[PDB]
Amino acid sequence: RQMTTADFSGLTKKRPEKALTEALPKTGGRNNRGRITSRFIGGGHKRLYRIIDFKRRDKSGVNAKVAAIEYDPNRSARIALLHYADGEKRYILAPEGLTVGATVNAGPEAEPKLGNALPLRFVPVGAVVHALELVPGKGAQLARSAGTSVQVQGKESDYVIVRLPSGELRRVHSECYATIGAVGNAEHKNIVLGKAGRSRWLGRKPHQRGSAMNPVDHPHGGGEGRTGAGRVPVTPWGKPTKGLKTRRKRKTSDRFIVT
Amino acid sequence: MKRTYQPNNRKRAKTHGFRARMKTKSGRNILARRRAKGRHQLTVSD
RNA sequence: GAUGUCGGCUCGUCGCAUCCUGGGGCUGAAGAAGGUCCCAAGGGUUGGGCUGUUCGCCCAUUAAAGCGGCACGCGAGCUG
RNA sequence: GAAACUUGGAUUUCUAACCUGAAAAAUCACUUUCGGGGACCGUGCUUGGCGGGUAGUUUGACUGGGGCGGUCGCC
RNA sequence: AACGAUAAAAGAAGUGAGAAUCUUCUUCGCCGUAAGGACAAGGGUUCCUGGGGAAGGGUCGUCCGCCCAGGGAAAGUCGGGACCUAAGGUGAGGCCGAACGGCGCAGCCGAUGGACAGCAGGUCAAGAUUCCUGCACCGAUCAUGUGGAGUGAUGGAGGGACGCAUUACGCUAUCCAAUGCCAAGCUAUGGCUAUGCUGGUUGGUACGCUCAAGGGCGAUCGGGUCAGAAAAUCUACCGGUCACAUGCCUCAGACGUAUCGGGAGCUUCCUCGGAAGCGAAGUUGGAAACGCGACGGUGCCAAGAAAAGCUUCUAAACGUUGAAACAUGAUUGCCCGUACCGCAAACCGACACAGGUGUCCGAGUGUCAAUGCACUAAGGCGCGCGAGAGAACCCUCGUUAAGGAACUUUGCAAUCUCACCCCGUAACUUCGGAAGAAGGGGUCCCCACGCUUCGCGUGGGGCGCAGUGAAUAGGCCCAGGCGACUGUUUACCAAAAUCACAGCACUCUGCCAACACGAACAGUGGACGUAUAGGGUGUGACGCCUGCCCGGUGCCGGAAGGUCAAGUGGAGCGGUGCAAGCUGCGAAAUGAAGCCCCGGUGAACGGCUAAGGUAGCGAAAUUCCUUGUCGGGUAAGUUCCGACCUGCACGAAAGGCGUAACGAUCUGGGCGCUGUCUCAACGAGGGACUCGGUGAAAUUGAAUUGGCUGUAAAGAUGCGGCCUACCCGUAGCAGGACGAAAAGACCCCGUGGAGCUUUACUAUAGUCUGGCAUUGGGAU
RNA sequence: CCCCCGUGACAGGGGGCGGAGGACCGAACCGGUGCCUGCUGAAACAGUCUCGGAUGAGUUGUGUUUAGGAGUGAAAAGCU
RNA sequence: GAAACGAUGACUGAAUCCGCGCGGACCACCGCGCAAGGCUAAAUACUCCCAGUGACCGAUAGCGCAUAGUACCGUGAGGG
Ligand SMILES: [Mg+2]
Ligand SMILES: [Mg+2]
Ligand SMILES: [Mg+2]
Ligand SMILES: [Mg+2]
Ligand SMILES: [Mg+2]
Ligand SMILES: [Mg+2]
Ligand SMILES: [Mg+2]
Ligand SMILES: [Mg+2]
Ligand SMILES: [Mg+2]
Ligand SMILES: [Mg+2]
Ligand SMILES: [Mg+2]
Ligand SMILES: [Mg+2]
Ligand SMILES: [Mg+2]
Ligand SMILES: [Mg+2]
Ligand SMILES: [Mg+2]
Ligand SMILES: [Mg+2]
Ligand SMILES: [Mg+2]
Ligand SMILES: [Mg+2]
Ligand SMILES: [Mg+2]
Ligand SMILES: [Mg+2]
Ligand SMILES: [Mg+2]
Ligand SMILES: [Mg+2]
Ligand SMILES: [Mg+2]
Ligand SMILES: [Mg+2]
Ligand SMILES: [Mg+2]
Ligand SMILES: [Mg+2]
Ligand SMILES: [Mg+2]
Ligand SMILES: [Mg+2]
Ligand SMILES: [Mg+2]
Ligand SMILES: [Mg+2]
Ligand SMILES: [Mg+2]
Ligand SMILES: [Mg+2]
Ligand SMILES: [Mg+2]
Ligand SMILES: [Mg+2]
Ligand SMILES: [Mg+2]
Ligand SMILES: [Mg+2]
Ligand SMILES: [Mg+2]
Ligand SMILES: [Mg+2]
Ligand SMILES: [Mg+2]
Ligand SMILES: [Mg+2]
Ligand SMILES: [Mg+2]
Ligand SMILES: [Mg+2]
Ligand SMILES: [Mg+2]
Ligand SMILES: [Mg+2]
Ligand SMILES: [Mg+2]
Repeated sequence: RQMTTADFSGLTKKRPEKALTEALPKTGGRNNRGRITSRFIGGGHKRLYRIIDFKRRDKSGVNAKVAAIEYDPNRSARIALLHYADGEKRYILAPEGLTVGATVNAGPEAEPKLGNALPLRFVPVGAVVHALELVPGKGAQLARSAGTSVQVQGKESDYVIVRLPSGELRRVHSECYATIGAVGNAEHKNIVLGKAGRSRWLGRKPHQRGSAMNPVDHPHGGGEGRTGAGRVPVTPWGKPTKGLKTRRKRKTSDRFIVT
Repeated sequence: MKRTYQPNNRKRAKTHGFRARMKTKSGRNILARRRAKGRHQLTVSD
C-alpha cells in the first residue's frame, strides 16, 4: 500500500501499532577523524537505536507473546516487541504474517512455526527462514532486511546448505540458530522516494558524478563537454566485474556463489 | 562585510594557550623558542 | 619597464579621381530627355526593415542620396 | 618382494599454535564451561607479475615571427 | 580635490581671553519592528564628579568616548562553580608504533542542554531579584516538644524523557472606547462655558465556605521463577476482584476582605535648581499572544539526546530505650561575574568608516490581516565644517506639445500595470494545473431600511477632474531553444543551458564484506547496517523508446599447450695444493601468478577495415558553402517560426524524439505604455562656482614647453626653413605631451617554472604470486 | 472521515468537512537578478532602485572535529 | 666490480688449542692476531657567562636595541 496524489510526489508507506519505547541513543556521523571514509552521508533526521535480539538463546525453553509490532528507523524491518513469561521485554524483528499477540516459543525443541527461532538441524528442508546466525553463538548476520529470505537445503554432517537472498549457496552448520519465516516489512523496495531531500531525510547527498569533477579530483574529471574514457572509481579499479574477495577461509564454505 | 577576526576569549585561549602549548611538543618548542627570543611576551597574557 | 583592437554614437576637418547644384566642348544632340569629355570643392549629400557588422540587399524618398584621407580620425569622449 | 630408523610432496582430518564469538565481568585480562574457524588466515623475509593511484623527469635545432611542410652527415 | 549619506534648522539667554559649533530656553525637522529599550558576545574604566585644552576631533571648541585627579561596581535565592551529562577532549590498566607518538574499556573534563530557594518597592552624581524597607523562601548544624520507631547504599527499579505540522476551550500580559470615577484649572480667536479640554484610573502578599475553563488519576490481594548479577515489601509480566456517568486530585485566572506598596498631582525651603512632606480613584464595556492553565486535542513520517537531582527497594552497617518524619526558635550562607558601551563614535572593519554582529521587548491611528505602509507616543536624534551663489557640466528627481520604439546589439532604462470585492476567463493538460490567463465593473460622503460581526446588503441623496482621493502596489500575450521540476554553484566580472535532483541501468560486496583513513597482524568509518543492504559508475521527472559492430582496448570464463622468477638442486667446466681436500662460473628436471592462446561480454572504453545508422530528428546550442530553397510575419526580415533536404562534421542512457508545469534562463513576435528616440525644454534638489576654517593624491630628467612643412631611429614644442605669437591667471574641453597606471597577460626566446594527461621514460604506495619461517600430530 | 447520485469495457461526480504541501503572495531573515552610482570610494566588493528564496535540500548561535599532495566541495580548481 | 672485510632484517646454525678469525675472488705457503663480556683520566670541540686585548665600529656604523624583542604588524608560528 501507498499514498497517491498530485502536487509533486509518489508513494509513502503505511504502518500500525504505535508506542515509541525503550532502548539506547544513536548519533549520526560520516567522516571518522580526517577525510571522510564512507562517502557522503552528512544529512539525516535524529534517529534512536533499538536494541534488537539477534542471539535469542538464553531465552531457550521460554515462550513469549507479541506485544506490538513497531516502526524503527535505521531498519527497513518490522520489529515485534516481544514479552516473555520471564517478564523480560525484548525487541525481535518481525517476519511476514507474524500477527500481534501471537505466541513465539524460543529454543531448539520449539516447532518450525512462525518466529520460533530454532537451529538448522531441526528445520525441515525447503523451509523459509530469516535472521540466520552465521557462527553458533553471536547472532544473525544473514537476512535481516525487508522481504529477505533464506531457503534450507539438504544438510551434510553438522553442516547445511542455505540459499541466501543473493542467490549464493552457503555452507552453514546446523549448530546455528535461525528464525522461521521470511522478514517482510511487506515490500519496502517499491516505495517511490518522491523528490530529493527525501533521500536526504535519511542518508544524505547522493552520487556526485566524477565526470563533472576535475582532473585533480577524479579520473573521470576534465575535458570539453559530457564524455568518457577509462571506466573507474576514486582510484582506477572500475565499474564492472573484478572479483574483490581475497582467497580465504570463508571461500571453502561457498558452493556456487552465482550472482 | 563580516571580517576575519571574531574575538571569542575561550577560542583564542584554547588554541594558542600556554596550556595548549603544553599539550604538544611542537608547542613546547614554540615556548622555549620564544623564551629564548628574549623576554618576548607570551601567549595567554596577550 | 604596454602606441587599447572591430563597429556604432559624438564631433568635425581636408583631397578631388564631382553623387547634386554652377559654367562649358562634342554628341549617332530637332525639342524635351540623355550619352560622354573638360572646368569647378561654395554649399548640400534623407528616414526605416535585416545584420555586431563596415559593406551589402531590400522599403519610401530625393537636386543628389559621391569616393576617400585624418593611428582603417575620434574609448584620459561614450558605448562594449 | 614385505618390515622399518625415514625424508619431502599433494590429498584428508585432527586438535594442544593461532584466530574468533558468547558467558556475571562494555576494550583487555583471565583459571575458565564452553562454541566455530584453523595449519588456513594473518604476519615477517624473499621471488616474479600488475601498478598515472602517486613521484621524479623527458619531450632538439634551422626557420624573412612561431607552427605545419621541409632540412640536418657525406659526394 | 575632499571634510564620510540631501533627517534641517532658527532665534533668544548664558559662560568665556576667544562661540555658527559648549550650556539653558523656545520652536522647527528626523526615526519610531527604530535611528526606542533589555541582554549575550567582545571591549576595558570608556561610567559618575571636579578640573584641563598640547595632541586626538576631518572646521571650531570653553566641548568630548580625548588629558589629569578622585569616586563608583555590594547577592544563600539572578548567570557560572563547589551538581549532571552531549559531541568532542582525556584516559590507570590495555592495544599499536624508527623516535616524537597514534589508539583505547571504565572513569574524569566539557553548556550550546538537564537540575535548582524571592517577590514588591525605594533611592548615591555614578550599583541593584546585590544596598535599604516590607513581608518571603531553600538547605545545613544545634536546641525544645511530638514521635515514641527504623534509617535507607559506589547496587535494582520507576522517573527525569524530549519530533514536526495543525487546532478546541479558559485566561492574563496588554491595548481600546466612554456623559464611570478621580484630579487640575482655563476659557477668549466665530463658537463652546461643559456633555468641553487635559491627566491618572492599580502592583505584591495573606486569608477566604465566592466564580472558574482547563489539566491526569487507577487500587489492593496475588502466581511463577526461567526476568531486572543476588536481593527486595520494589519494577516487568501473568491472573482475580472494585475503575461503563461519576469522582477523588489541581487550581491558570477572576472575585472578595485585609495589608504593604504605588498613583495624577498638591505642599513646602530652594543654596540657580533640586530636596523633603502630602497623597485623589481604581468603574462598566470591548480586543488579545508565540506568555500561562497543561506533559491539552488531532493528524503525519522523515520516527524525534544523555546523565544527575527526584521517587520507590533492599545488600551492608548502626540502632531497635535516645529512629524517621513534622514545626519551634536559634545559628548558618563560601567562590566568581555584576560599572559603562553593547545593530554601535566604546565589538570585527588601520580610521568618531553609509559595512558586519546571536537573542528578547518593541505603543497608538488609519489599513481584509500584519512585525506591511503613511503619520505619530514613549524614548532617541538633526548624522562635528560653514556661509553665499543659482553658469557650463555631472548626479538623483518632477512635468512635458505632436508622435509612440522611428532609439538601439536588445524597449537597456524608464513608464504603463498595481490593493480589495464582484463578474468573467483560452489553446494545452500529467486533470493538480495552466490562472491573478485574457477582459470588464466597483471603491468617497450622508440618510433611510434590513443582516451575522470588525461591518456588510439594499435604496435614495451629495460632493470633486479624480473617491486602495496621500503611502505601501503584478503590465500582459503568442511563439520557440535548454533543462522536467524546489534547490546548488564561480567570497571579489559568469546564476546558466553548470552542479544536484527522484527515477532508471551496469557492476561490486556473504560480513573480521566490498570500499575507504592509517607509522599499525592498533583502532575507526562502512554499520551497532547484512543483498528489498552497502560501495562504484553513468544517465537524469514522466511518455513512447533504445538499433547494428565485439576486430582492437578492458572485464568475466576456460584449460590441451608456448614462454616464465627465486628457489630445492648439481651432471659438467675451470683454479690451487705433493695430497686428502678447499674453491670460482654454473644445467637437464622440479617453478606459481602473468603474457601469448581460446570463448563471451556493450545503459563497457568504443566504432557507422568487426560492421557500416533501426526508430526518430535534421541547414539544427550541431551548417562550411549560406543572407541555402520555398512559405509565414514586415512597407522592407542575414534574426525568428514552418517546411524541404544537399546531414561540410544528428541519433538512441557521454541517451533518441516528445511532453503539461516550472525559469531574475536564451530567441523571435504582438498588445499596452512610454523621453529610448524625432529633439529637446522647463522645474527641483545634491555637487560644480565665490568667501572664511582644515587641507590630500597619483605624477614629476630638468623646462624660458606655439603653427605649418621638411628632416631626423621611419609620428618633432626642443633640428631646418617659413609663419604666428605682449605679461599673468580663472572657469571650462579632452586633440597632443607615442599622456598615468602595472618592468605585456598576446607572441617569441630561456637546454626557466608549475598544474594536468597518457598505450613517453623511470621508480613506487598499493596489490597479486611461488619459496622460507611463525608451524603441530594422524591417516592414504 | 461524514452525507447524496452512480457503476451500460470505464471512471466517478457533487455537498459537508478536514488542514496536506522540497504549494502560492509577502515582512523578518537568508540571497545577489538587472541598471545606474561609486572607481586615489562611505566601503580592499558596497549604495539606491529592482529582483530570488521566504515549513525547507530552510536560517542561525554556541561547543567541537577535518588542513598542505592535505582537508573540504549539490563541482568553480571553488574554499581552506 | 674480479668484492674481500665489517655491519644487520630474514633463514640456517660451528669448531675449540696439532682449535679458531685475518692478510681485498680463491688455494697452498708464509706472516699478523686470540672475537662473540665490562670499565676507563689526558691531548679534542663549543661559548650562555667572565677577563683582557684590537692597523674593529663610533649614532644610516656597531648586536635588532648607546637597551627593546619594547612600540608596532599578525588568529597564530612569526616578524620588528
Ligand atoms: Mg567542471
Ligand atoms: Mg588522475
Ligand atoms: Mg576523462
Ligand atoms: Mg614609457
Ligand atoms: Mg578636375
Ligand atoms: Mg590600413
Ligand atoms: Mg580606428
Ligand atoms: Mg561582448
Ligand atoms: Mg606525472
Ligand atoms: Mg569643493
Ligand atoms: Mg560629516
Ligand atoms: Mg562622560
Ligand atoms: Mg584644542
Ligand atoms: Mg580642531
Ligand atoms: Mg468624549
Ligand atoms: Mg473665553
Ligand atoms: Mg478623559
Ligand atoms: Mg548595568
Ligand atoms: Mg558605521
Ligand atoms: Mg544579521
Ligand atoms: Mg506587538
Ligand atoms: Mg504597530
Ligand atoms: Mg516601517
Ligand atoms: Mg554649501
Ligand atoms: Mg511627450
Ligand atoms: Mg498639461
Ligand atoms: Mg499627450
Ligand atoms: Mg537605426
Ligand atoms: Mg526593464
Ligand atoms: Mg462632477
Ligand atoms: Mg511597483
Ligand atoms: Mg533548471
Ligand atoms: Mg562572482
Ligand atoms: Mg553575478
Ligand atoms: Mg529557480
Ligand atoms: Mg576655501
Ligand atoms: Mg634648442
Ligand atoms: Mg621649428
Ligand atoms: Mg574631464
Ligand atoms: Mg601609457
Ligand atoms: Mg617584459
Ligand atoms: Mg514554499
Ligand atoms: Mg662479513
Ligand atoms: Mg651624528
Ligand atoms: Mg642602530
